[PDB]
Amino acid sequence: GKLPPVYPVTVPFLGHIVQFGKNPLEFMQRCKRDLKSGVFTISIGGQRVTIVGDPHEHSRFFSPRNEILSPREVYTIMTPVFGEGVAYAAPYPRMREQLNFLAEELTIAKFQNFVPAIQHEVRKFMAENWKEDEGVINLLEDCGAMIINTACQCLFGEDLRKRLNARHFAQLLSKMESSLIPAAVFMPWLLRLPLPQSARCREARAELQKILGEIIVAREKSDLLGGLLKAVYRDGTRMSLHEVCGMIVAAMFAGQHTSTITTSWSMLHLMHPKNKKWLDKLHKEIDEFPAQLNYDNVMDEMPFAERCVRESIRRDPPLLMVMRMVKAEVKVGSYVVPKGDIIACSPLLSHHDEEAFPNPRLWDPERDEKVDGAFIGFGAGVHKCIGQKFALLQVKTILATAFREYDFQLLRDEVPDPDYHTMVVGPTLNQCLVKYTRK
Amino acid sequence: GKLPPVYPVTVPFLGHIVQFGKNPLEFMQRCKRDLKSGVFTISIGGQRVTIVGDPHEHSRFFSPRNEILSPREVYTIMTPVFGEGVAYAAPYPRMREQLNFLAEELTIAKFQNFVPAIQHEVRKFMAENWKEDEGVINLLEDCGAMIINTACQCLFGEDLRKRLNARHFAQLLSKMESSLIPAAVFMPWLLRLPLPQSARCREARAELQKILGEIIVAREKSDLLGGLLKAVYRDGTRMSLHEVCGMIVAAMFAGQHTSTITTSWSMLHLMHPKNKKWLDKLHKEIDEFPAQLNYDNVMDEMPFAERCVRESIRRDPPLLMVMRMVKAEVKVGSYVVPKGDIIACSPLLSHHDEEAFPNPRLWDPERDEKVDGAFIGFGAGVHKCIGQKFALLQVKTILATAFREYDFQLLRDEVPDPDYHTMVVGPTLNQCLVKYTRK
Ligand SMILES: Cc1ccc(Cl)cc1N1CCN(c2ccc(C(=O)N[C@H](Cc3c[nH]c4ccccc34)C(=O)Nc3ccncc3)c(F)c2)CC1
Ligand SMILES: Cc1ccc(Cl)cc1N1CCN(c2ccc(C(=O)N[C@H](Cc3c[nH]c4ccccc34)C(=O)Nc3ccncc3)c(F)c2)CC1
Ligand code: HEM
Ligand code: HEM
Repeated sequence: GKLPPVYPVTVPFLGHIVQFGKNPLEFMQRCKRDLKSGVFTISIGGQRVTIVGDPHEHSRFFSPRNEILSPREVYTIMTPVFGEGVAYAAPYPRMREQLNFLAEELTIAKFQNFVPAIQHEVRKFMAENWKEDEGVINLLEDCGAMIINTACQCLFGEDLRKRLNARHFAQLLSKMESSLIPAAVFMPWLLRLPLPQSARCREARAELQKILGEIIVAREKSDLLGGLLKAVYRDGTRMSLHEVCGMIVAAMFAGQHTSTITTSWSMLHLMHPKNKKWLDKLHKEIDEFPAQLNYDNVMDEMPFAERCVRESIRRDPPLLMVMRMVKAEVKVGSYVVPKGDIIACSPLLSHHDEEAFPNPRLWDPERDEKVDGAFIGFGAGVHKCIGQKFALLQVKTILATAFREYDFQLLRDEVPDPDYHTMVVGPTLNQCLVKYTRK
Repeated sequence: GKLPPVYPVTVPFLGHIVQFGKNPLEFMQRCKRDLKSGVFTISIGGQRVTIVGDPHEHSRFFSPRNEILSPREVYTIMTPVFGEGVAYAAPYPRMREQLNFLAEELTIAKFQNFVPAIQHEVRKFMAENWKEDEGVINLLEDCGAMIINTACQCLFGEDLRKRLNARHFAQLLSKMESSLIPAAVFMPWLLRLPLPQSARCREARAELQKILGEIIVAREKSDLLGGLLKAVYRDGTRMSLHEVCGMIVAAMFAGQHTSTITTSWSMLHLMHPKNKKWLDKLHKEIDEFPAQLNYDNVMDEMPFAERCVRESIRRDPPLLMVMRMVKAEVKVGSYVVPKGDIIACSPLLSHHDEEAFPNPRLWDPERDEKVDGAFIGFGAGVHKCIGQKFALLQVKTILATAFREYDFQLLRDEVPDPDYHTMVVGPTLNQCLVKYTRK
């Protein structure tokens, strides 16, 4: 029945956000140490944020359903991006069905042809941008382009890509991102006020929706769009085109940076001299494969590539925190978290806990969690990442294709520092220069 | 450049509405006479209402497009009934397309099978409610039920009627009507405020929309619904189900009372002793026909029934006024009507003008307008009634079927007085008792 200890209220407005941008790990470790507790509370903009910082308590955070811990209220910022009535802006039961419908479309049973479609786009991109025997590139910009290109080949039909290509898509998604006020998570009063950038992203989304309508009419005269319009709710009705447009935008938005960042970190580690052992170990795994790879190879026959990916996400999780609004009080350890808190779990913090991942700064693909449930890079339980399998697939295929055909050398002594200022954390951009060399 | 004369401002709030409910014709005639002008203005709730009361000026009222005289703003009351984004609540160009799409569905080319489907429902209703050799009924209640029953057979598919029958439909439409504040036409400030009855009609419409969704999914696994979902806008997109649900509700709403009232008046006149000449004349026309009538009979071979219907609408038009918001000043006669007026034309007033219809109180199906364009019972120009042909069809078929098989006697000396208190004016309810006699 104890309230968690409270790191007492600071004066600068949203001042803890500045600390989360500079040294989030060290900050949350200091709170843990100095309050002598794995569960503690900070105040951000008058909003109590209770951080669950002990991996043994993960199940208490990820288990409860929306009737008790709800993410809807924390992601009010995305409502102009995905649309009213879509995903988290929808009532709990319609929301639940919508997410499941998108998940049905990203199950491993749907990746027939994805590996080739991906390998083809990767090969295309390397042909168009990495022409020389040798050259310098920014790995992070380049993986980004590969991720959106590959996503579009796998997911969109030939007629859709003709009308709206991957470069126009990345732009829309990048423009929408830039309209967000990530700190408004702690300023719900602000989101009740008219914002002009909200209307602009609504107008942009309307134009995309008009394009998807024109295509459906044309088709009516199997890809992601076509799959979602086949969906039937339990009440026997279909998703509206509005709702479908919305879920497509959520799909793409989610993956743009996280998968980019994950591909990039994984490559940055593999190419580093200090990790020649793992690179040789990856080559022993993938040199076995035919040129034109297949679903079976990447999915079923790449366990060690998967580890390299996992540990990159372990060491440098792209989403630093996972958050809910407590709609009814919840037990955590010896504490009770009261109604109205934001309750948060931190993959960064739990991935750097010395008990769960001894020597946490060391990238080591052959480690395993010493605390069961501690790895939460793709979340857990009810709200577990539904794109995990696609993202792994994309990223593994890109790793194999790229490393089979080129070597890479980082143009700096140590692996990039993560840059924590951004919504999705990745390696610092101007530290990602890389020399490539065709084999 | 003259402003029309202004009937100067009265004090009781919305007090002229009370006069429009008791003696609208006499009131507008007094304004015309006493201001010595066919074009004059009254003030209702601070809103200037400029009435165009000379049939020679009809073209100046009905010709201009929405960029100049707009009905959207006057029918803000219907937005909870038909939905946001639907009909008049839609932007002028989408609105224009929507109305046309409904009109495409009610062209004479679509009435294959309508005459039988109608005659079958009429025969059914007479079998179930007029069983005796002789009995008493309220004609107005009974035509009402026939109009909605027939409409549903003609317009809805077998699978739709199974799931939502004509009695549940009439109820929904009657509940929605009863949520309206017809005087809020002159109280636009009121419609900007939350009204609880607005939410209730939105909830009821959602339930209808869910039903139409369930059916489309079932079908996907030719009637009005099916026709509208085939529609393609100029930009190559489809109407949403929301929009389609809305237009169906507008379709049905429009016809419930107007067609009922028109059938009822026409019968009330025909059955009256004073009009035996016209009844015999109708019989000479329809006794020629086979029992199971057809499209060709009613459409192509009933000119005199049509006249009887027209003159009933001439004498007692169901919609007393037609209205627009002046969005840019317009010339009318020697006057100019300024931006921001409601400009109105009155079928009642123009149908009772002695120059246009000499001896206007006399029902006489063999008269013709002495002023070209004076008959406006179904409007004119751009906003001409798009259900006119269906309504005539329904009403003619009901007249033939009913009069071939029964005689009728009104249980009172004179034809009913119209009751002007209602939104759609018809004959006074408790004056419509009628004795029927099977032939
Ligand atoms: C500073 C701080 C201190 C303490 C605490 Cl408890 C919290 C904070 N932050 C709260 C605000 N932050 C962020 C950071 C990143 C995001 C973010 O990129 N979202 C997008 C859009 C999105 C939000 N939901 C979703 C659910 C499904 C799909 C997309 C979204 C995103 O692609 N997500 C993402 C991607 C992939 N699979 C899951 C989620 C943010 F919405 C707030 C960081 C700091
Ligand atoms: C007292 C007064 C004095 C002076 C002046 Cl200028 C005006 C007024 N009135 C203004 C308010 N009144 C009314 C009377 C009746 C209606 C009415 O039943 N509408 C329904 C719903 C509706 C409105 N638009 C439509 C357009 C298309 C389809 C439906 C609607 C109606 O089925 N329509 C109707 C039926 C058939 N085909 C055309 C219109 C009203 F909406 C206000 C009368 C007095
Ligand atoms: C490396 C790539 C990705 C990472 C690291 C990642 C990480 C996560 C995490 C941590 C969560 C849990 C958040 C929480 O509990 O609040 C999550 C949820 C989610 N992710 Fe991702 N994600 C990735 C890619 C994707 C992709 C490609 C999609 C594409 C659709 C996606 C869609 C989602 C959705 C919908 C959820 C929420 C499910 C729900 O709330 O029911 N993610 N992701
Ligand atoms: C006796 C039956 C009917 C009468 C007397 C009648 C009368 C009228 C009148 C006078 C107008 C013109 C209003 C104006 O200019 O503002 C009109 C318009 C209209 N009526 Fe009717 N109507 C009847 C039946 C129907 C039916 C069955 C429908 C079914 C859909 C319908 C739909 C409409 C529509 C949509 C318009 C407006 C068109 C536009 O604004 O573009 N009406 N009607």
